[PDB]
Amino acid sequence: STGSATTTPIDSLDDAYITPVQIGTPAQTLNLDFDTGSSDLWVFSSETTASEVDGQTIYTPSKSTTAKLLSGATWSISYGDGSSSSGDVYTDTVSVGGLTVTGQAVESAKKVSSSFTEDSTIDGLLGLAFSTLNTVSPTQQKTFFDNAKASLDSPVFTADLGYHAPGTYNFGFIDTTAYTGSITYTAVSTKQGFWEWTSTGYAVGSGTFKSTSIDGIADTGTTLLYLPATVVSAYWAQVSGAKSSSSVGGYVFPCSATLPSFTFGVGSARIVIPGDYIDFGPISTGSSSCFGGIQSSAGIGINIFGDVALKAAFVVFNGATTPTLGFASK
Repeated sequence: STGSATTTPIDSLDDAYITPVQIGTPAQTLNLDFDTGSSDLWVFSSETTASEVDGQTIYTPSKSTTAKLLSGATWSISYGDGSSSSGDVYTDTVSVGGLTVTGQAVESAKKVSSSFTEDSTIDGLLGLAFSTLNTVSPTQQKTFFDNAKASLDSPVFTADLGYHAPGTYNFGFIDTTAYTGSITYTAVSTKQGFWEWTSTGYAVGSGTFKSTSIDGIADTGTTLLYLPATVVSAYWAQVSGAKSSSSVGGYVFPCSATLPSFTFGVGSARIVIPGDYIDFGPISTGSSSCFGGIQSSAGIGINIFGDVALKAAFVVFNGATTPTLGFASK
């Protein structure tokens, strides 16, 4: 089997991407944030604290003839930006782009943090990291991909995120028309439950390539590119007026600047992030100070190849017995 679904930026900055997901019988369609950095599929629901719901579409298990309470199961998750959610669990039929999993754990939110309440466009998250990170207790649950894997034509999914435009998540096949050149594959460590890999280096603009190992995660659920302070400083040093602002919470730059590209290495291959991808616009409405899309990972504890990086590539998440990651230009 295979599945194919369009993923759409939630706003003009590509702060996140939402993909329609069918849950239950009859189908209830919710727009979920596919997150290769976590492993829980959770939704706004009829059980979510009313004051914490603000425009989202909710899942109502009682209206689904295939929903079953997973008795005794609870979940609770916190993300790298400090947001969180928690609740109980149902199993139900979940379909993405034509690919159907029966008995998928659908984690129903009883509580969500303010950042989720404020994102009216995000009805929940669909985790695509390794199932070892799933937070359901006392019986850990599998991701949608993990449940689908054996039925897929090939045990893979691909992320093809657009810049200021829709893109595609495919399950079970590689669309050879969706990228240019070849896909370069690179080793993955699953030891921390992430799609963790080591980039071979970077370049800033037309600068020479610096060969250096950068361990980080491929995370569709993180907006920006978080890299070591040395790398990030080298990038922003090429932008007149750019500075790290503790009050704003990262590097800012004059909105009048033309940003240089940033290249990252995948083995001997190179992915180029155009400068425009690194512009996250005014820090506040009307400001001439703009927020940068490359930020330091110091104090996160891990480097994160988020959407800024991933949207510059066609990315293969290969869930074979020994997982790997593939990157192609597009």
